Amino acid sequence: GPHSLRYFVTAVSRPGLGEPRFIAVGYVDDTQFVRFDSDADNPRFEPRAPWMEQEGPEYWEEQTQRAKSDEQWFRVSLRTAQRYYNQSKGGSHTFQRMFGCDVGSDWRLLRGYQQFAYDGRDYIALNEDLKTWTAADTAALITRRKWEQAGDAEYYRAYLEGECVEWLRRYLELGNETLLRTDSPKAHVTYHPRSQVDVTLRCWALGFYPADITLTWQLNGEDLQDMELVETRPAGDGTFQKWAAVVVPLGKEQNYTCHVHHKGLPEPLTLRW
Amino acid sequence: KYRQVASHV
Amino acid sequence: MIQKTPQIQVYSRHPPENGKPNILNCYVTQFHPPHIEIQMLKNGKKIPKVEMSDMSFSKDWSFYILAHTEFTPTETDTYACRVKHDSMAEPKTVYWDRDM
Repeated sequence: GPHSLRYFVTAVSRPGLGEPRFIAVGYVDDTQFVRFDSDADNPRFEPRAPWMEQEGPEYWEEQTQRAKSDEQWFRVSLRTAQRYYNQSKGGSHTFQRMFGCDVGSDWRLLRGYQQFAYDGRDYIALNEDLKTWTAADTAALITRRKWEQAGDAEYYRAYLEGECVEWLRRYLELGNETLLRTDSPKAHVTYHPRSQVDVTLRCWALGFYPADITLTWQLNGEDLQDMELVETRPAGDGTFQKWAAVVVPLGKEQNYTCHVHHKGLPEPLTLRW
Repeated sequence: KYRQVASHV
Repeated sequence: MIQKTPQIQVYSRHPPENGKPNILNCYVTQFHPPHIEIQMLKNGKKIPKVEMSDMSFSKDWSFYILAHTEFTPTETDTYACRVKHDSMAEPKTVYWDRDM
């Protein structure tokens, strides 16, 4: 079945107050496994899941060194972006990068990512062909041309195809117990008085992994009037939670049904009050 | 594994 | 450049039971820029040991973070999360509700 390795990296400039803060976080599927945070006295790349802890010093050394190279790159990029955009000096700005690989059942690279944002907006991104770049604007075009001259795409492609998938594979091995689990949601419906005419029904899905789920209300088996659907959220114990609420006329509660689709469900649930 | 950016912007 | 207002949910790890220890989460998402101040309060007083996850961001570039602390729900204790962010012309306080 499908899996992903992804890194999320951010530098924020703090002018007059020090060097930009630089953080990189690594995820395998929905699970965080590593970080580097420049805010430390002796910043090192660091484990963030139990199953990474037995990686030897050569792992953390190498990764540290690569994170620190990127730190310097991000400082240069912040300065350059500000120049290319004609922005007033001072001001805090952010540069972000998101990168990694997806695999299917396949263990051949299904998709690779190398994308960047300045101040929270697309700056440049490697397209799905892993050969060409989309520049978000006139500024990022300068960068694209420079990355074209250097042949950066092919270099990233070798990473995406080779080392990225190779290390995802190792990580799934190390974390196989946790990373490979399917926790199916426990769902129920709660009833809350609203007014002499109506009530709220809240459909919950609790304790599920991975995060992806579809949770919905129907009225007479047709889809579905306003519904409140909260953003999927961490329980903090490696499972997720979600609910969807609908305001219903008193005496027609039995008309409405909640539906939950999730990988760990043999058959999608239907709940009714 | 983390891979640093190859070339400057 | 464009500021994004944090969306906040305050909620317990397990369904809350009066008198039983539990974890209170304050999940703050979809904000920009990344500088944010997040406190959690019991009956209007700051809770001292509050853990924050590392900050990360979504596919859409927007930042998110989880604050969590221990709590014990009771009939009369109230809990809240208070967030300050430059997108907001004042701090936003969200009160924990049992029925979320």
